[PDB]
Amino acid sequence: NTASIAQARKLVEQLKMEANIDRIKVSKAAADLMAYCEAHAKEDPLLTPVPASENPFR
Amino acid sequence: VQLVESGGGLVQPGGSRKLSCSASGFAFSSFGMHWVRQAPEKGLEWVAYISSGSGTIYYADTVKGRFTISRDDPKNTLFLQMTSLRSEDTAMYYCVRSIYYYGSSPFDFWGQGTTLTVSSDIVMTQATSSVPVTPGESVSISCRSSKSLLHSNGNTYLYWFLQRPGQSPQLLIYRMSNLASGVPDRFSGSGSGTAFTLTISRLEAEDVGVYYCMQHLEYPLTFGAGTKLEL
Amino acid sequence: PVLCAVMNVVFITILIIALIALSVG
Amino acid sequence: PVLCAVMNVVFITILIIALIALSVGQY
Amino acid sequence: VNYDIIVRHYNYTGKLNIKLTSVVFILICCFIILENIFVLLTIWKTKKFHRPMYYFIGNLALSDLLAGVAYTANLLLSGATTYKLTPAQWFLREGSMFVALSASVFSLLAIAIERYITMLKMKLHNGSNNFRLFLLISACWVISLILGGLPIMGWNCISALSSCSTVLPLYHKHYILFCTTVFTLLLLSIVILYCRIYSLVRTRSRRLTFRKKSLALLKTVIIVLSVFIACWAPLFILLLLDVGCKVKTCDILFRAEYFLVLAVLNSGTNPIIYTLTNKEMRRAFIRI
Amino acid sequence: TLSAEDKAAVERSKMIDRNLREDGEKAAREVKLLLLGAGESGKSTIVKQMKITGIVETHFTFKDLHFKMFDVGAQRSERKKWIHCFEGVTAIIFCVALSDYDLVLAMNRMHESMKLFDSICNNKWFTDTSIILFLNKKDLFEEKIKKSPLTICYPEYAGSNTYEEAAAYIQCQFEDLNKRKDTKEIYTHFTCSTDTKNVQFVFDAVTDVIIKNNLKDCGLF
Amino acid sequence: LDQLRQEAEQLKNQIRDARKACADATLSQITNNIDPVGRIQMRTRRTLRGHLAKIYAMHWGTDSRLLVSASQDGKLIIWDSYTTNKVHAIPLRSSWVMTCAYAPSGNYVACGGLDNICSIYNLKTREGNVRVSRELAGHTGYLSCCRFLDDNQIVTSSGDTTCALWDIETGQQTTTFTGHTGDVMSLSLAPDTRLFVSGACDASAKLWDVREGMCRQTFTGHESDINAICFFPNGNAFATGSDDATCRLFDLRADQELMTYSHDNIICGITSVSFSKSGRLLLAGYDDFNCNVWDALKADRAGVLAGHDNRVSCLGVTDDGMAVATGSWDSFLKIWN
Repeated sequence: NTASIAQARKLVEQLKMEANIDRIKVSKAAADLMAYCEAHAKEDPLLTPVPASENPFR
Repeated sequence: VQLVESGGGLVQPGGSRKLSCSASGFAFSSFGMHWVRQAPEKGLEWVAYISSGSGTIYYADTVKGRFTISRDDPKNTLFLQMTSLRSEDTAMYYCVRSIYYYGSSPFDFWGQGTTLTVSSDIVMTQATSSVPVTPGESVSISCRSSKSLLHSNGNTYLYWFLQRPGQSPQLLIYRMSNLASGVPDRFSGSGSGTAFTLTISRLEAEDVGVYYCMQHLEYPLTFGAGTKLEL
Repeated sequence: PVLCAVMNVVFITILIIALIALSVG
Repeated sequence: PVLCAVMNVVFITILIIALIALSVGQY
Repeated sequence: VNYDIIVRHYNYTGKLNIKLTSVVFILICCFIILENIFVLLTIWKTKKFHRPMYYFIGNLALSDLLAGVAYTANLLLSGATTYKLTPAQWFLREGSMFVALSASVFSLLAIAIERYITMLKMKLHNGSNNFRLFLLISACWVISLILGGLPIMGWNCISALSSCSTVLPLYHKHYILFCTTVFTLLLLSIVILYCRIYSLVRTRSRRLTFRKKSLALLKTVIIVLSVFIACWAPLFILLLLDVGCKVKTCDILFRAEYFLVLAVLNSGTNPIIYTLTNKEMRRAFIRI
Repeated sequence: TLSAEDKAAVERSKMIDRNLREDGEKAAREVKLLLLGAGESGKSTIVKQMKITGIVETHFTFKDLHFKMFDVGAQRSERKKWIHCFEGVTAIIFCVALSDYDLVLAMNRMHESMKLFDSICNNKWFTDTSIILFLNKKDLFEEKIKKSPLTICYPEYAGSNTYEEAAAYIQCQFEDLNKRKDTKEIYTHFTCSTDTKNVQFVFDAVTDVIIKNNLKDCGLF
Repeated sequence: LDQLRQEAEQLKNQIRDARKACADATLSQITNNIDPVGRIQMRTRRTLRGHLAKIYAMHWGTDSRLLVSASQDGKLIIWDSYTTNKVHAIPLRSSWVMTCAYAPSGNYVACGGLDNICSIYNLKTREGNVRVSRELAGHTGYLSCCRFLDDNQIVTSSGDTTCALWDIETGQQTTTFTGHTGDVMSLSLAPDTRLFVSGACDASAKLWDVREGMCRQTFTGHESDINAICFFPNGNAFATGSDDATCRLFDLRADQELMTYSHDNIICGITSVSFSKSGRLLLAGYDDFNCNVWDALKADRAGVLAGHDNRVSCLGVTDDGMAVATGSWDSFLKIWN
């Protein structure tokens, strides 16, 4: 019918838009994630326990 | 938002009188209510305070026993039953709205006042009762307290009020840095414990009046002597 | 809590019983 | 509240001390 | 106030001297203790940490545990060897046994009262009402301690010998009639409360009208009342015939150890009823 | 050690606690019912029986009980994604059209109702919440069985095609769809679009559920 | 028709081949010389009592002090987490609430649920009470999550298999994000608020563009529906919580799954995920009443925050990373660090 072709070509154009994306290597992406996790590790009051002097929840 | 008081007039010394303020335009049962009075040619002075739900009542030491504050929540009225009046007890009595939660702005709305004629604390000090103004400046007044208003919460319970000539006092700054809703960004507050400053920029009219610094660290809430600025 | 209130009541009660027991003893 | 609780604690301490005294001394 | 008074009191009763009953009684008693520990830890083992309707089975289990340990203390220290005890230790032992049994009966009354109040007010959602749990459990323990300490607080038989009970020599006779009167009042109150619970449930279920139990409640009520009467009322009639008959002619006494072990068997068989009838906690009781 | 403002903030917090407790005590003495059933099952008749998009809330009252019915059939989503919001209701009103035993969705509407009842009655959330099963369109079912046989829905049926025993057979099928019989009860009722005994039946079933809940509460059950 | 179906099949295979061609090494093979975070011990600093029914969502204020929590007793309560005071208690018109949101400026809260509308409450009024500023209607299914962009734009996600971007001032959708095939159960806004991801009941999270309305990327990999989703603080990775007892960390630029957080002991679904401030920790609330704290770079922990007596239905870290608040169906919010 008409709605079948409409839905099918909608999916087709959506996947055409989803397929033309620049992929970086997973190694570089994980390197960026670990670089962010190491650059901000000091400002993480849950990772490094904060002294009770400046802890607002005692 | 409206606060209209009634019950004024003239009373002979001794006896009794009942002041009543009818509230309209806000959730009256949620706001703690204050009575503050102002002598004819003097500054402001706190009188009484009843909480929301009437579960907490305070009075000034020069008033305790003689006066009685009470509120009628379904009628949206606040009462001040005053007995055994004195000649010093004459003033204009303002009704003051005040709500207390985290980040609230108490003392934000003030009534219009009713003239009443009769035929240990924290001392707040204003620098000088008059400041000269010439066109093209930015005035900055000070109010030195006699006790550290910096509580261990980080809040510094000092407020700044503006009373225009023939008007009701209006909240400017609550907790020494937070300017109230509806005032311009000209008014800025700063300072430390026992040292406070209200900074005005870009001189214009409509800021002419007496400026009062109130503390709110503990009861009784003591105002300052007031600081007039005119031109 | 309520268990602690009951515990305090039974403790003050047994103390009063011991007090009267010494008063007769 | 707190005043009634402090009064109850004081009364319990008084009863304990009176029992200790009646155990040490006699009637 | 030396040993001469307890010797002359035993001389006033004729229980003077100079058995396997002890070992079978301590067997029954340690059975009671172990099942009490079982039913008490089960409340702590499960998520019944708040459970305002519970803590009443817990109070019954606790007072039954105390009845067990008091019966061990009594049996190990009873007989002809009792004469080495001072009046203070004797009063302490007897008052411990009496406070244990009275706490059991009063906790049973507290359970019945909570059940009747829950049945009366329909109370669609569960109700905590911790203000009433305090009053009920505190009243239970306080009145039991008062009844157990009334002898040691002076009200006893050291002054006049004519008021001596031959079942308990140092005990005052009017105290025993008062205690058995309070026990009879508690019995009558418990039976009235459970019968009124059954009446309420029966009429409320009879008022309803649809095609697709109430008699299942009658089984529980009748077994509870049955074990309570059958294991407590012999002591009631025993002490009644003791106090209300002539002195030194009641030879059918002096075997009260069997009466005492059946009265503590009442307390011991209470928790098996109050955990087998309640299937919710029987689910928690997985295995031994 | 609190300031002048912190004490008033705590006082406001305690007034808020008080109003929350009052609202909880007010909302705890109200029966919460859940309407279910397929489309065109006649639940419009039931929500009209009171006579005092998204979810629809019907508040009606009776002889000292305030009921609240939650018609949820309006929204179409994964029922397993919001059905746990109703795990504390008192009962579950389930409407089934008796006249739909021969109609087909193009499958069989009675079989769809039976599948929905099987999915809801044995759900892990309503493991002890009883069901008030209404069987609407009894007169339409009368005429339909007077013309058309019941074998179209149940081929395994072997009884005589009359109203009473076939209605009993349908009720028996629905009650045999109940895997959990120790915990919950099914109060079946053959309602019509005419009489006002429906609210009486709902009151009676809710009262029985309250009695069973109290018996389970205070140990007896 | 058949040409379009075969084209979609070939294009899915092309997407899979492109996603495989960039997977040179996994995240375990590169975050192996990282010293572990050790044992993370958190204790309940606060316990916020006052809800009388199952708590379904919470959200921190941007000042890291004020909460908002929605439970199905019909109450939105705004806590002061430092002192446990209740600042406001908002009575909802419909007690079937499934989400809440605290505006980044603090002026507004929003909530919605089975009533399909997203009510927006104004907190800072002149008459001192909290009144309904807007009731955004237009969804045809239950509203599962909502987040504020600013005081005038809010993005919601419903069980209509669609998300929408509203204009609070007018009250009508300016953008409707369609493309899902199941109930959208949660969303999460980017730190720069230009993109957001949404996890639906079809085991796929989609990355949307707010200014355009198109679905940039689609991330598959879960075996069941996705109940929760949060962003890495970097803004170019996100974690999803599913009903198959599995958190997964997808990456936007690599366009594929990087790491799966699972444990053979865990068989219960995941109701809420949230990263820590630095992104090193991935907290996740479960159905087994617990809240495991995973290592986002090693995936080798179950550091339990066991304090609840029912399903942990919501959690979130503060903007300064100072605390973790978890709400559960036992009607208690606890605050951890």
